[PDB]
Amino acid sequence: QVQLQQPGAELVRPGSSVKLSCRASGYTFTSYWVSWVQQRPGQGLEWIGMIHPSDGEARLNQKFKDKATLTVDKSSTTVYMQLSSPTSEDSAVYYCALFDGYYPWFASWGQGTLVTVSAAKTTPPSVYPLAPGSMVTLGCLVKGYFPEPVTVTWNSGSLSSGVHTFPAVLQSDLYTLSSSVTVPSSTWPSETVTCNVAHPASSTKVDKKIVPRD
Amino acid sequence: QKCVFFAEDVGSNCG
Amino acid sequence: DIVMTQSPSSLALSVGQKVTMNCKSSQSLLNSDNQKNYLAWYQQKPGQSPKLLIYFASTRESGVPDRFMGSGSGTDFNLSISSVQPEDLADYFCQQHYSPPLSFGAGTRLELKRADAAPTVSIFPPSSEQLTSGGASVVCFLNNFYPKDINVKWKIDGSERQNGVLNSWTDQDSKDSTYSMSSTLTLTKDEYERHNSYTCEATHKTSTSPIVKSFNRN
Ligand SMILES: [Cl-]
Ligand code: NA
Repeated sequence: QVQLQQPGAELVRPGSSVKLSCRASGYTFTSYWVSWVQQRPGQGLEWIGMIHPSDGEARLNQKFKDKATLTVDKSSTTVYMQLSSPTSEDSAVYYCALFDGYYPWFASWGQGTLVTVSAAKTTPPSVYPLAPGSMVTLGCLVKGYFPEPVTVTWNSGSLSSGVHTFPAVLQSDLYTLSSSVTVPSSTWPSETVTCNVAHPASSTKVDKKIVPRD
Repeated sequence: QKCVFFAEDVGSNCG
Repeated sequence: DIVMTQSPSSLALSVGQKVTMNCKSSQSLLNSDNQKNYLAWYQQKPGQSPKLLIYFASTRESGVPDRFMGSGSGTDFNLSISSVQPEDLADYFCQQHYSPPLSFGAGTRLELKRADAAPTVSIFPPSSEQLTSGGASVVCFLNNFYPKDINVKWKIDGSERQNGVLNSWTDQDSKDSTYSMSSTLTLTKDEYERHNSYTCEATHKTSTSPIVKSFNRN
């Protein structure tokens, strides 16, 4: 069967060009076009362009004419797309796809490469406890970390229900995330509630106790 | 083949 | 370029129901030569890449169940499912394969229907640990609500605030089919201490009035 191998993720610094890879197998590489497709987070699909590995001819969507550059390496049956002067607007999943023979619809896709645009370095998170002003809700604010991911647990997993860990938001090159836990009123503040945050990239693992506030 | 089975291959030399 | 407009943007349904999606093109996709309409449909599950369902408007790709049904002609097209299964809960996109550049619609999302659930709203002041760093993040959680249509507004000492607010959503829960949302208003310590009253408001279907949670720095 046809295969299109893409890396899961790629980190790129703003203004610094990145070269995305898509290795093709399972068909004659030199006979068919390979397309690139952009998917902004929450947005739809947008066709960037395609390249033919026969001689490396490329046809681009004019909207990306000055944005993307397509290249081939026939020795490793790999196609590449490069992004010039990338900003945070270029943070998206980039798919390579293959037409259904010579029919211009996509029968084969790669897994997609999540491109994160950021000039930040491996930064550890600052973990803040959120104590509220008959179910009581608590939270931990995991602010200013890089990169994804982080792991949040409550009392080491004993509290799996009532836990909401939310998707991170990228604000200033850094990620911020929050987690909530809802428990009976009889359990807090009478008992101990702790959020356990792990940032593997930094090799950090912090525990923050939620103490009441006078 | 390069000339894909579009109904109209606009902006190409496939005509 | 050919512009593709899908609708609706989301559909709440029950397992077993029939469903219909619409996709309109800014020009005809009908080729007179072969009297075929050049439209494709894709399914994308969360975290997965797209999967081809239909091409030529009504032809299924091999291995696609026949409960998926493509119809339409010219500039108006539909994708229907005779009996929506749980694994069909996904995004669906249409694409014109008539002429380059290839263009898609913004998509339609299918999601599981259930009974209304009131959001549990909670408001948290800035931690001392953060204030020390001169930052002030006021957090508001709205958890386990349905449907997803909701309006949240921040108020500082009465007047509404929009700037400095970042929101985050969860997907429909895999257990109770609810949604949850996070809203964070980030100020400077200086700014935080200029006001006393901080409010988190939510307008939802389960309530004829706004859900108001607030705190006073006093
Ligand atoms: Cl091969
Ligand atoms: Na292609």
